[PDB]
Amino acid sequence: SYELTQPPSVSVSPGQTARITCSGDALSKHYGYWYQQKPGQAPVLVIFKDSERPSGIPERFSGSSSGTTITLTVSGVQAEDEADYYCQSADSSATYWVFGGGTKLTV
Amino acid sequence: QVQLVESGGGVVQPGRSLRLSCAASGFTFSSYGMHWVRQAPGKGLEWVAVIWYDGSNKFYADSVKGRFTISRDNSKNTLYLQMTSLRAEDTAVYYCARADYGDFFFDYWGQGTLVTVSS
Amino acid sequence: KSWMESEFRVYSSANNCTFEYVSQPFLMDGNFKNLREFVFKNIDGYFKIYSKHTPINLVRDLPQGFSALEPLVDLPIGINITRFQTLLALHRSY
Amino acid sequence: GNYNYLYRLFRKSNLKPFERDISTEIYQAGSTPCNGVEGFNCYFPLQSYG
Ligand SMILES: *[C@@H]1O[C@H](CO[C@@H]2O[C@@H](C)[C@@H](O)[C@@H](O)[C@@H]2O)[C@@H](O[C@@H]2O[C@H](CO)[C@@H](O[C@@H]3O[C@H](CO[C@@H]4O[C@H](CO)[C@@H](O)[C@H](O)[C@@H]4O)[C@@H](O)[C@H](O[C@H]4O[C@H](CO)[C@@H](O)[C@H](O)[C@@H]4O[C@@H]4O[C@H](CO)[C@@H](O)[C@H](O)[C@H]4NC(C)=O)[C@@H]3O[C@@H]3O[C@H](CO)[C@@H](O)[C@H](O)[C@H]3NC(C)=O)[C@H](O)[C@H]2NC(C)=O)[C@H](O)[C@H]1NC(C)=O
Ligand SMILES: *[C@@H]1O[C@H](CO)[C@@H](O[C@@H]2O[C@H](CO)[C@@H](O)[C@H](O)[C@H]2NC(C)=O)[C@H](O)[C@H]1NC(C)=O
Ligand SMILES: *[C@@H]1O[C@H](CO)[C@@H](O)[C@H](O)[C@H]1NC(C)=O
Repeated sequence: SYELTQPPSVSVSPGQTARITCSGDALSKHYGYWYQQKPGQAPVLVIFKDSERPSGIPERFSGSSSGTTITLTVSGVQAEDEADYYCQSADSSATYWVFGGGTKLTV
Repeated sequence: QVQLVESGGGVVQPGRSLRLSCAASGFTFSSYGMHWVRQAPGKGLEWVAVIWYDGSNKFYADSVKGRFTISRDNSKNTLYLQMTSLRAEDTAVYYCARADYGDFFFDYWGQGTLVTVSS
Repeated sequence: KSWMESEFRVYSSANNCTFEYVSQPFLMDGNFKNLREFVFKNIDGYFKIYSKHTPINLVRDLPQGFSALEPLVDLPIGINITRFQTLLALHRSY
Repeated sequence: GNYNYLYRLFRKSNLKPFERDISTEIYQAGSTPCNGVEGFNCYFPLQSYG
């Protein structure tokens, strides 16, 4: 399938974190998910169904996912933010999962 | 918290067979489908393989079709792989991601099992 | 909100396909159980369909009364048919 | 020369009116069963008009 139209690197340091923005036409079909890639190599679920936070999450805002893109759950700049993010969307019904390449968040 | 024990990793010659096992623990094995995601380091993640909660259908990533049969059994509480005749694409970190149908998310990511070939 | 696009997981082998016809839709949408009924008929040459959307009723079983079924289209092909399966549409989990 | 024209030389029974029989399957006459290949009383029934 198609790869998710992602940012490869958002090197960001004001107080506000600028908008990581990943998109695609199958995101219109079913809503997309996000996963980190933490150092130590444990990916975690950070936003699911673009409204609600997981249990044990770092406590932030949520996703909004307006239209074909996803605006997500980021807050102001912390010390854990240099772990990046990965796009995730399922397809319609043929059971495929696409990723993009991952982002890069850098202070 | 419940956890996944994934194993079977190591080095192999390219183009011959290697098995990659993944024990499950703490939850019921007979209600959840398990995925596998491969990732060569330096680039992005990619899902490679999935079956059902009972393995009724064997659905794979579209590039790597036909070469690999994956199987579970509920008594052994593991899922294992078999790598028949690779073309040195498996220099990759292989995870076990628990999936519980919240319209297909990935709940408990594994620790990552390495296969890399000595070519 | 609601587009109703469907995926054909019903066939794989499009081989030697003979006849094509496009018809008008058969189902339309009413609070209670509008029973929709169809008669598949095997006649030599032709296959007739006999349909009714009933009005709204609340019987958990079959209701009583009389329903007159009207002929819609016969199908001039004429093959043997020994079995039947229907087809359903669902966003079912894996 | 015109060998493309073709003809059912066999079936296990008679037909019905208005049917096609496009069954490419080997007819067997005797009781010895014969699947996939030819042999003793095994007939490919699609005779070509020669
Ligand atoms: C839906 O259901 C289908 C029906 O199955 C049933 O239903 C479900 C619910 C489930 O419970 C099933 O368990 C249950 O049985 C089912 O479709 C099945 O898909 C399988 C796909 O792997 C398929 O298995 C293959 O079979 C062929 C032989 O053809 C058939 O054989 C059977 C038995 O003899 C016969 O009944 C049929 O009529 C056919 O003739 C076999 O070659 C396959 O081997 C290849 O695939 C392996 C995948 O990893 C691979 O490792 C092998 O090495 C081999 O790959 C290549 O093979 C060629 C020649 O064989 C080599 O030259 C080449 O070098 C090989 N390598 C490469 C890299 O190319 C496979 O059979 C397996 O073979 C390995 C041998 O290594 C054994 O260890 C396995 O144990 C074998 N497994 C099985 C299951 O046989 C199976 O035949 C299909 N079933 C039917 C009835 O057709 C499936 O579950 C669902 N379908 C979907 C999801 O699409
Ligand atoms: C959301 O869906 C509705 C219908 O489900 C779409 O409405 C279409 O509107 C045009 C113009 O009025 C009609 O010609 C079409 O027949 C309607 N239906 C379909 C299925 O296209 C509407 O455009 C959709 N909105 C978006 C943003 O896609
Ligand atoms: C369709 O039918 C004809 C009848 O002879 C046959 O030759 C042809 O191979 C068939 N096509 C396919 C794709 O099976």
